[PDB]
Amino acid sequence: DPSGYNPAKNNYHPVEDACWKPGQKVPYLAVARTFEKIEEVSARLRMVETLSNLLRSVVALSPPDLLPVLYLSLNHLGPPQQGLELGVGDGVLLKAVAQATGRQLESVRAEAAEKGDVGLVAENSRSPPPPLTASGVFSKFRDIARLTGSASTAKKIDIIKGLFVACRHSEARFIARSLSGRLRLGLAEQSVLAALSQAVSLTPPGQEFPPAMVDAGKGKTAEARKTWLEEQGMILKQTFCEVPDLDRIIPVLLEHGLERLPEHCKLSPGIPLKPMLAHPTRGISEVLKRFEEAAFTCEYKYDGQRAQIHALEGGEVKIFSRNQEDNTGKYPDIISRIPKIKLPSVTSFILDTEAVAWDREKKQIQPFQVLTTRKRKEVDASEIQVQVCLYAFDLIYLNGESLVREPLSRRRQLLRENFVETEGEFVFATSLDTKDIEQIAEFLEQSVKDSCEGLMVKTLDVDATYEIAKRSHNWLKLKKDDTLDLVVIGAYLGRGKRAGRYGGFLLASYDEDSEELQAICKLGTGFSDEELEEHHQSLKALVLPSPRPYVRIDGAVIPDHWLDPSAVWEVKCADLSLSPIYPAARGLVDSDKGISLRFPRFIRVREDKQPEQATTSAQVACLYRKQ
DNA sequence: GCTGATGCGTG
DNA sequence: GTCCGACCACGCATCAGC
Ligand SMILES: *P(=O)(O)OC[C@H]1O[C@@H](n2cnc3c(N)ncnc32)[C@H](O)[C@@H]1O
Repeated sequence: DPSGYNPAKNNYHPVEDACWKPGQKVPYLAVARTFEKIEEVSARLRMVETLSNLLRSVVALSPPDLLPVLYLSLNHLGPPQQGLELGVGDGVLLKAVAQATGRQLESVRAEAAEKGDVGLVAENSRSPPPPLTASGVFSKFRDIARLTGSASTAKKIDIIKGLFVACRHSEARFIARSLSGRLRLGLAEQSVLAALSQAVSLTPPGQEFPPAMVDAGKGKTAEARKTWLEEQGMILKQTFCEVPDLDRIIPVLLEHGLERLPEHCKLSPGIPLKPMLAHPTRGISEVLKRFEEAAFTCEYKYDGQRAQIHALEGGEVKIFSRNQEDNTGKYPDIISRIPKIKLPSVTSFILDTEAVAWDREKKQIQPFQVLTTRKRKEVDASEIQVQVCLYAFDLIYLNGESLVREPLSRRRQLLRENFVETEGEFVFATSLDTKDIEQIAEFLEQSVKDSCEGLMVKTLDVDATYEIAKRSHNWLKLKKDDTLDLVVIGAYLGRGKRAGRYGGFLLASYDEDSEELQAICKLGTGFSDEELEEHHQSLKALVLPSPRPYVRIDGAVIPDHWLDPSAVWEVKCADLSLSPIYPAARGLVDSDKGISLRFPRFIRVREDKQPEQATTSAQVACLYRKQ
């Protein structure tokens, strides 16, 4: 009976405590019940142990189902480079829920909005189908993803409808949450990998049934078992960091075990790697304190796309994003300039660059906003209007050899010798090797004058290995980063923990000339759970049927609930930006723009102030001009 | 072909 | 103070209904 499956129990037996038989398909109810127990407890150690217990049972009884269970737990359809997209959100899902239940769409939409979760609407509104299996549900997910073109939505909903029909207990709750993209399991790539290494360590794969070894850490002490499990997890995470492909890792892991996995999987071009990231710093003094005496280089903080350029032995080139998505079609201009950025001796590499929009007429750098207007579909180079300049700063791979273990001085050296620069097309990142504080400060202000967001600071020899998929403390960011009183003119219904309350708010400034409230930004950060739920009734009493005549929101998202302009909030923001969406001070700085708040954050309520005493739109334009 | 609703990516 | 999972804003992209 899969409805009683308790993978959170102590002394879990991968065979006797499982809700299915050997050689039999893993039921999806076992996965859903694993999701329930993971969410009921808060200790992330117990959430990993509960997921491992399911994986141990999968490994022991139904090994071919390990890959679908992992992807279902990660809410992914496959390898990130494959580019498989469901094309399903809340809109298609509620249409399927209303169609399966025979209810109207607005009644289902009203319920989904009030309860805040679409999975609760599908579960409660339940409307003889065989029991769902893990690989069966996963195959239906990939089937929904393959449907494209005209009249594909109805075909997607039909697959979803048949799923909701076969759903029992909490299966519909987690299928709807997964299809909406918000599974909210509490575990992701780090925790799912942790549970997998624990599973194959406790219940080794490749055994004859019945498995003679079910708890390999039985006689170990608590510390010894913890130490042995921590190092086994480091083997899997180190191998997966270099080969982030579950389609490749899992088959070899099941056949040769975890300890022999590094001998079969090696870093090579063609498989995208999660790039190295940096930690923010609050100033140059913190940089030198954290770096102690380690020599560092100062690099420009570029405002573009992190592009991983893979050149395969033979001549094939692929461009990958930071999220391991293939962008080779988005950049045909970069593909055509590959032969003129390297020496003839270069036959294979993995480049770590920054794709920055380039004004070829002015020989200047354009902001990231101009880069986002680039077509992302299959473009041809002749129609590219926003050219890009490549800014390389690291070399992961060169001519069959990996350089992740070499220091940055060795990697930067091999990058400057084997690659040739072309102005406005491919150049090395503007760097400066120095220890003088005054020289770093001038380099930083220079960086801003060249339309960059600051400085990247990286160690050169001490702790200077390329750390894949890691936000390192050996890379530091020297970035450039106002209090305003805005009127709450609308509310947005919340999800997740804010399901039954408000999750966002539409703020507005006061325009003195037209005597109108102009929307300026959206706000949902800076709130404690207490001051949100304890004050949600105060804003709920301000709900208006229709917006006031003096409220102007223009192209901003229409709020779910219009609120009577009466609440004035003190809001802090990193900086101000020109927005083609918000109408606040539209014609006071630019002719057809307006000013919004970048990363706003709630501070306090200003009950002493009234909407007409809020920060004026002229005051907003003055703050932007002072930037 | 147009429009509005809808989905997706990444810094 | 560090790690981790979840979220997002604004751009392009996709599609239902006409
Ligand atoms: P900011 O907090 O906006 O983050 C900047 C991101 O861009 C990457 N990046 C820009 N420029 C470089 C260089 N020269 N070297 C390495 N990384 C760079 C950062 O890693 C951040 O992801």
